Amino acid sequence: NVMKWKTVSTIFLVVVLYLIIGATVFKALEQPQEISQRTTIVIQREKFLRAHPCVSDQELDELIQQIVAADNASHWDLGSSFFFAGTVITTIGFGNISPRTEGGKIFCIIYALLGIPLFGFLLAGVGDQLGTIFGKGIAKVEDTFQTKIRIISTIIFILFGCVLFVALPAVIFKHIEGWSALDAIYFVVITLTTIGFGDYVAGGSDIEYLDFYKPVVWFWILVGLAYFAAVLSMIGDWLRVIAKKTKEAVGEFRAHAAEWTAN
Amino acid sequence: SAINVMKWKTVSTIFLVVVLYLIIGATVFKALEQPQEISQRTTIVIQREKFLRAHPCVSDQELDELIQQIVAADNAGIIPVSHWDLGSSFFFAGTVITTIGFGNISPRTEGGKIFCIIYALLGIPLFGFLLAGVGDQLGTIFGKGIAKVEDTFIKWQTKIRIISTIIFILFGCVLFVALPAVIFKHIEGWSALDAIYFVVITLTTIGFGDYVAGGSDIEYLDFYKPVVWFWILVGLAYFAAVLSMIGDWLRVIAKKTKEAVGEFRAHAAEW
Ligand SMILES: CS(=O)(=O)Nc1ccc(C(=O)NCc2ccc(Cl)cc2Cl)cc1
Ligand SMILES: CS(=O)(=O)Nc1ccc(C(=O)NCc2ccc(Cl)cc2Cl)cc1
Ligand SMILES: CCCCCCCCCCCC
Ligand SMILES: CCCCCCCCCCCC
Ligand SMILES: CCCCCCCCCCCC
Ligand SMILES: CCCCCCCCCCCC
Ligand SMILES: CCCCCC
Ligand SMILES: [K+]
Ligand SMILES: [K+]
Ligand SMILES: [K+]
Ligand SMILES: [K+]
Ligand SMILES: [K+]
Repeated sequence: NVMKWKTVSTIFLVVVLYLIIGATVFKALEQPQEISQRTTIVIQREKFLRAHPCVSDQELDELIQQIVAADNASHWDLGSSFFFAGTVITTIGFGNISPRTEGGKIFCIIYALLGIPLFGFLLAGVGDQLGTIFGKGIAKVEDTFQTKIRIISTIIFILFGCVLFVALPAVIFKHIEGWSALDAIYFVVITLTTIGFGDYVAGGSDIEYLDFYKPVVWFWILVGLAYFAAVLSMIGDWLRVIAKKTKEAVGEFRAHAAEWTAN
Repeated sequence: SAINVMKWKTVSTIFLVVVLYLIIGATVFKALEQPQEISQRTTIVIQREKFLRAHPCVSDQELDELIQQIVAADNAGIIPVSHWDLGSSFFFAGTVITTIGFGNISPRTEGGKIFCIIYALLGIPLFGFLLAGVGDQLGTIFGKGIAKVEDTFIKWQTKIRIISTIIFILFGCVLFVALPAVIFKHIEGWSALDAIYFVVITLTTIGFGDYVAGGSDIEYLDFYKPVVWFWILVGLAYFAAVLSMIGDWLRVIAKKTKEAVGEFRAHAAEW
């Protein structure tokens, strides 16, 4: 009985609408500075040619072409290739380093298809464990005072969760990495959400520390990822609630509009 | 709590397995990428010397000054067309909510960054429902098709399940990897390997960004990008399943080899 109707259609449109709203807000937020920068870089070239007429346009385009090539590629060392494998199985894939060989690519393909499932188990376990650790913290002392206390518990969850997994590591990145108060939190979310643009990596900037920072960051990821995995899932539940509430509020409006128009 | 010990024992064992898996991976990439790295790290210095010595003009020490300005301008990919125009920003939000995050173009304003955080915090869960719905919808289209082809093989229960999964992977690779990779090769002027490498890096949601179905503004036929969206939307759902299956196989191989080691340890070849 094919009553199994396509509910996806509604969601699809909401997503399409969500992208349109996004695209516009990003255009309005980034296209301005793109222009200012697009002009300041033109002012920098002309400054270069004149301040150093010793290099001509024809010798400048060669320079700029060779550096875009050098762009294509200290790396792949003892530990760099180790984090590369980290961004593969985690799917964060910052991309600051990526294979350039046909073999590295193929191996990355296989290394990922087998790596991501495996890491999922680890992350799954780490989650359940961290989910029980809070199972030793939340319900026990939160019962000191049906769905009314649940809201304080969840607030306690996200609040500390942001402190341990977002606040503190952001503060540490701010000092150690030399990032903005915002840039740090930006990195945390872009990373722990697995987005991983790669615009900010917690290990670029050739080298400053040793032996007490990258291990913490790594295990930060191992646990932070599990934390957002839970967080994102709640936001998914929240949205599911809001959807049905808005579904019933719509039938609410219609009932009155109809019950009114009948007059 | 009697189970809390055993679950912790499995997590710890899996973590250690993960550590070893990273170690074997890093070693294989290092051994296969660092050579070309050093080959290029020396030829780029050869070019600098050819540049510095041919005209070590007063700015010879101010050279790295320039290279810092263009590398910084590189992150914005300056062309010494807008990358935040109507459509490009639309593709950006797509790279955000799908967590592909190619990163080639990312926000630079505090406002852009703060909205991007909120946008992902809300967008990721949202897109998850769509991808689920797409998964289910595509799953029932294979259920309608798997019934026709499993009854032609029922001419003669626990063994036909393998024939079904094979045809899945087969049509899966065909529609979602083979065809699109081909189109990427022709249009994007990519190699046979780069296209598949792209498809895998993209649909596994890793998204290095070294390759992008529109990263270059080349000429882009008027329906190219829409078709690619649909590819992404159904390609991601496909790999979600394939990845989910590979996990099962791992767990099968995992717990089957676990007993094989106890098997081994017990006998030890009669000793
Ligand atoms: C710039 S470099 O690539 O050439 N050098 C390296 C730089 C950093 C790291 C590293 O371990 N960073 C911590 C980390 C670990 C795993 C994951 Cl997924 C994400 C992060 Cl941020 C390794 C090599
Ligand atoms: C380099 S550019 O940014 O300045 N120009 C653009 C380049 C490409 C695209 C585009 O549509 N690519 C297909 C696509 C679509 C959605 C998703 Cl999630 C991923 C992908 Cl690969 C748009 C603008
Ligand atoms: C040009 C053909 C490249 C083939 C690489 C695909 C390897 C897939 C192996 C899957 C093992 C899990
Ligand atoms: C900040 C805006 C939060 C609301 C996001 C849109 C959720 C609407 C769901 C409607 C489901 C039909
Ligand atoms: C920001 C995304 C949309 C904001 C809320 C509007 C959604 C209304 C959907 C109506 C479905 C009944
Ligand atoms: C194949 C990559 C390395 C994993 C193979 C062996 C892992 C540990 C052996 C089993 C331990 C019980
Ligand atoms: C063409 C090879 C595809 C492999 C997907 C499992
Ligand atoms: K994931
Ligand atoms: K991801
Ligand atoms: K990613
Ligand atoms: K990424
Ligand atoms: K990236």
